[PDB]
Amino acid sequence: EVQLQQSGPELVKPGASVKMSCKASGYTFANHVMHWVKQKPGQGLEWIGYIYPYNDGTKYNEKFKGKATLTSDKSSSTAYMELSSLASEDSAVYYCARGGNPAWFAYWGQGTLVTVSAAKTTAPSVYPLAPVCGSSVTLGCLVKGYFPEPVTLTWNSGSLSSGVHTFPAVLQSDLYTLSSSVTVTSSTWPSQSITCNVAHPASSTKVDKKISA
Amino acid sequence: EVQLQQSGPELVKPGASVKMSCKASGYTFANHVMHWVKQKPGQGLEWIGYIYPYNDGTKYNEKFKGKATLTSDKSSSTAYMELSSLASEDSAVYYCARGGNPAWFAYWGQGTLVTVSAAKTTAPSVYPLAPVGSSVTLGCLVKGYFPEPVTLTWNSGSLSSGVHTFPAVLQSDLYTLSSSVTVTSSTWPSQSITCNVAHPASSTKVDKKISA
Amino acid sequence: NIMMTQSPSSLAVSAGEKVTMSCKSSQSVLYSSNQKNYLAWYQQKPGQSPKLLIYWASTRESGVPDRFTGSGSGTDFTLTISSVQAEDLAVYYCHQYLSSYTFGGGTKLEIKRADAAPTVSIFPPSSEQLTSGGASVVCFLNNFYPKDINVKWKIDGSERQNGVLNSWTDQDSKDSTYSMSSTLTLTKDEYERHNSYTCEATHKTSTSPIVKSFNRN
Amino acid sequence: NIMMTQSPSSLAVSAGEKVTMSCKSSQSVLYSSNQKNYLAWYQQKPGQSPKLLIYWASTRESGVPDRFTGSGSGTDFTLTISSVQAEDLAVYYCHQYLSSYTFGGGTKLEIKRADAAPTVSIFPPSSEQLTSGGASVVCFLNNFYPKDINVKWKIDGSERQNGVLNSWTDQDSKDSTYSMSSTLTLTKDEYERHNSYTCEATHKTSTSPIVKSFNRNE
RNA sequence: AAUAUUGACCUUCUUUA
RNA sequence: UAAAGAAGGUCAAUAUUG
Repeated sequence: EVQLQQSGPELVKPGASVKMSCKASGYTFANHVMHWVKQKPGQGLEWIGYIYPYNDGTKYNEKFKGKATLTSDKSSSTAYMELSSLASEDSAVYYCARGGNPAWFAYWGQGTLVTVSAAKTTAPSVYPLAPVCGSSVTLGCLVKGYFPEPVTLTWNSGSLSSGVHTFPAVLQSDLYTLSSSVTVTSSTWPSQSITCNVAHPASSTKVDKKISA
Repeated sequence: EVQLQQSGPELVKPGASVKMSCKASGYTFANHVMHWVKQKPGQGLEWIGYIYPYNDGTKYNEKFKGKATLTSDKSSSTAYMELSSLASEDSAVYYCARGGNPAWFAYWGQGTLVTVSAAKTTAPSVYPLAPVGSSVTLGCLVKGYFPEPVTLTWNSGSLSSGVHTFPAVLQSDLYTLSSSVTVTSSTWPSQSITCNVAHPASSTKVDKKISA
Repeated sequence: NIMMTQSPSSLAVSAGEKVTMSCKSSQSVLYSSNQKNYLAWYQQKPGQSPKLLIYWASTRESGVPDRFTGSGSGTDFTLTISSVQAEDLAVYYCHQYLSSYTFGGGTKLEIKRADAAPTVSIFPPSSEQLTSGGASVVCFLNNFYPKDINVKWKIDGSERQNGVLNSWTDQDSKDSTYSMSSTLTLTKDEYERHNSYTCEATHKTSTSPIVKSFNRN
Repeated sequence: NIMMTQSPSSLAVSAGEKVTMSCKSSQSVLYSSNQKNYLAWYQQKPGQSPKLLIYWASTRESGVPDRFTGSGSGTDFTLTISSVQAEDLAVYYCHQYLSSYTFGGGTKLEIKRADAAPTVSIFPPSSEQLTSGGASVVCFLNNFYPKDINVKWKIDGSERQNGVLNSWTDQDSKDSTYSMSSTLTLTKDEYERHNSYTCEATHKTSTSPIVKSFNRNE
């Protein structure tokens, strides 16, 4: 029942600031501490600080003092994390974690990816993949040329979760490219509608490309 | 003009309790902390605990947790310490000392001697010691009393120079003390020299004039 | 304020066998008041957030399987998995919460599995991309083991090295196998100037390469 | 929670010379925030309460003479006295107040001084004690140096060893000399059965013994 | 109920401007 | 008056238990 829903991704220009949120539910907001954890790409975890919503009391990591500012809003039971004067080393994923007072981490959020770059947004181009012209068939969905990360992909709105392979995004020519595959039985295609759902929140893009013969 | 005046000595029966007071003056009693310290006869010092008179908070030494209780009275600027279930090891001098919050010891009281014993009290027997040129010595003998301490002064403190008070000596389950004072042959027998003794445990005080 | 050290960085075992990982703290994390070890273990699967496994060194959090078990006290601690499942592929961090909050380096767990041949499939450019002026040929290689694999593109029998984009996945949560995607991107003009397109795969499970091609027609 | 240890339990110097004492703590008493050493020195003269001398290891409290100076940092500290006065006779404790409150063992200071001959005085019993039935002969020996002295009572030339009570003082705060009192207690009956009473003291300042006597009704 | 802990408020102390 | 640190008290909560 305890859930922590964090805001979506954000692209920030160097030197600017940003403010993210963590909405709590399933417990007494003021009775527990809300931590914040950083994780650079391909690296480990790191503690930043925490807030006590009852009095809005702060406790920061020495290295993040002046970089991060924590606040809370009991009316919406939401905690906020503001980061100032962002730089290259600030690009990372940021989690919100509940504890006690203070206790240990016990519930995490999905995270919020942050990209610090001067480059501007670019929406992808989705393309369907079908065989040319056995007992199984494999279809694909190409997501080419977008910035920044991330991008979501779901086959048949999520009803198709077995036999799917989503490949990590690769950077090339200053743009990201992604791909995905799904395998089904020969009897399931083309006798059933198979469609690719793609969403690029930065560009507010949402496409649904059906795989045709 | 910070001054700490403690209460008089006490003779306590084993197993009983005792409470002493430390009256403060010359500063804001509430703003500063009042420590208490123990000093066994012939040994060093030992910290017991302290109290914050403003809100009456206390912090105790682990060794004196169930032995001491610290209270205060802001209306009279008086600190109190109570000892419970006294044994022989609790016989010692107990000081009160002021600091800050908590800071360090800055002012000390004169001390309170506590004697734990079931032996009855015995008041002393004072005797003037008179002689049989240019310099004469007179003495005063405090014989056979219990327990300690005893107070001895010459002419109610008016005579302080050239005085030798000797430590008490235990013998036959009783204490004995003596004191000497040297003056000029022109100051005695013309000018009166008197010995003043006091024994708190027996509630006695005597004035023995040194007569020729 | 207390430094954690996890060793080894990487570990590989077969599915269904035991594993043990170590966490060493510089100072002791045993608190004298409650006589508890302020140590916790967390799991992080690929693409997910951390998850609490164990706290107080040995107490297992509710909802966690019985395969995980914590042990140790003072400065040496151990996380054990009685039987490793394919889903257990993740990185595990040890955490102390007695003096501030510090994390360990993490330990990656790999699952050993039998050999598996890749399944290759090729896809010509889509009419959508063609009308836009581009042509991308995608080549999927799914569910193979071990991970060492080499792909080669050929146009009309001639090897091509430029304009290729490859991406690899981690071990699957159910199969513990690997997959790979390879895409070759050309212009619509050059794409229509050739007839044959080929995927050449090199894997340990076959001495000759796995080939998959299609001809414009 | 931090243990203090003073090296010189007892030490003696001549009047007018400098002195140095050490205090060693188990852990460091230097706080990093304010960069201060939580160490203090206290003096306790014979028969009095402690008195604050130095705090913050080197800061001298107001009203204390300039002869005392504190020094050190971390775990090794030293208290120095430029010129020893007769009043400086006392015991000195070092104190830590960073982690709880702990004291040192203390250091006793003795004052070396030139020789001094004893001044002896004898006192017959008082009419008060006599009416009660007792007789005590007191013998005062004041302001002598060194401290080594032996006193013996004689009745009509015969040495008596029982029923004697002796008490000694510490070095004087002005003279740095010693004093002693000797009391011989008998009953009035036995007291009136002899004529001469004498206390005889042996000291380094005289080759022959110091004699002081009185005769009953002479 | 007891111990311990985090934060806020209040009084006060300490090191500095 | 302002900054930092410390002691106690009250309040909300968390942890260890009985």
